[PDB]
Amino acid sequence: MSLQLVKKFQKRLEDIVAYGGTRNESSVRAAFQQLLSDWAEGSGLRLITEVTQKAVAGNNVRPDGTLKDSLQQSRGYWESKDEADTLDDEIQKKLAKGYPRDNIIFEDSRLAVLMQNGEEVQRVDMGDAGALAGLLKLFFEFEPPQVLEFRKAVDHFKDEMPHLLKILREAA
Amino acid sequence: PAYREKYALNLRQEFPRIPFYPEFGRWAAWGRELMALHIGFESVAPYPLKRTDEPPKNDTPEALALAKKARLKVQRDAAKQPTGAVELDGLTTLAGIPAAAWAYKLGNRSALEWVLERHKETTPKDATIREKFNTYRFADHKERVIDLLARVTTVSVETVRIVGEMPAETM
Ligand SMILES: [Ca+2]
Repeated sequence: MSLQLVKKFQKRLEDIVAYGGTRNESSVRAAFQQLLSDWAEGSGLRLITEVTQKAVAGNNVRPDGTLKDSLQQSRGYWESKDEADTLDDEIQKKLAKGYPRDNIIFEDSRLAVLMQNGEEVQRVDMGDAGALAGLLKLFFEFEPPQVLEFRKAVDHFKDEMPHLLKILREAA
Repeated sequence: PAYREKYALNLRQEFPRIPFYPEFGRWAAWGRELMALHIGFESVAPYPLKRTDEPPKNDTPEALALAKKARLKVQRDAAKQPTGAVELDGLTTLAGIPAAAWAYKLGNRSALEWVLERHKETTPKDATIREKFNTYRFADHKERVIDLLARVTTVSVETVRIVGEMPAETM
């Protein structure tokens, strides 16, 4: 993942605008769609594209792609724009319509913004492989606080098993 | 009005020469009223305008932000004639402007359309000012504009009336 996959995306973005003669989002999205999809396959998640979600307002909204788990539970989202728009301006309108913000990569072909827990965690340039590979690591690993607390309780056992084994040995 | 119409091509190429109109008393009176309204437009009685307010689309922090952005547009009908309402921002909308108030045309724009235009959030052409010294948000000037639009509505309707009381012929 990381370098290998991101560098293939950089070449694919170039092949799309070269063999297609279009820098339109609807055509250039395939590059980041396949980055997010192939990274997910390795992390036990899948990027399912165009999945309609409902907002608090009741407005149905369809992000470009959602990161679904094995139990059909959304864990992250993605929206691509073209290079011919202001990413920051499209961001307020998107979230105003009722877009999710728990874990969303808003991305134009040149800049990528990760918004986690409602705040912009990182803003990288897609030209820098290592930088993008860093942001995508945080996106694919962001976990809800439920699993964050379970993981912490597993660590508690690693220092509680000795104390527990004493009782069982005393009983044996 | 008639002086402006008859000697129009003259006014366009020279300094405006003044006729010796018969009365004088009536003319200098009309001009004492006109100058009062125009100079002290910040003190004239606010015309009663009905302010109606609508809530943001959702409760997203961004909706409010996008709805506090200035629109300042004259709501017009399909005949492109003012319906007497102005969508100030996405939330506040003032209404009840008389049709006659759209006729104090100072230039190609009416007095009211001038107030609206010069209070819109326009990006500075200079880069340095756009980056560092661009701190005008209509939100901070909304209440002052609601007042000015009302005062200027009175200036407009009063001027149109005084100009209509003037004779229909030029010496
Ligand atoms: Ca899109």
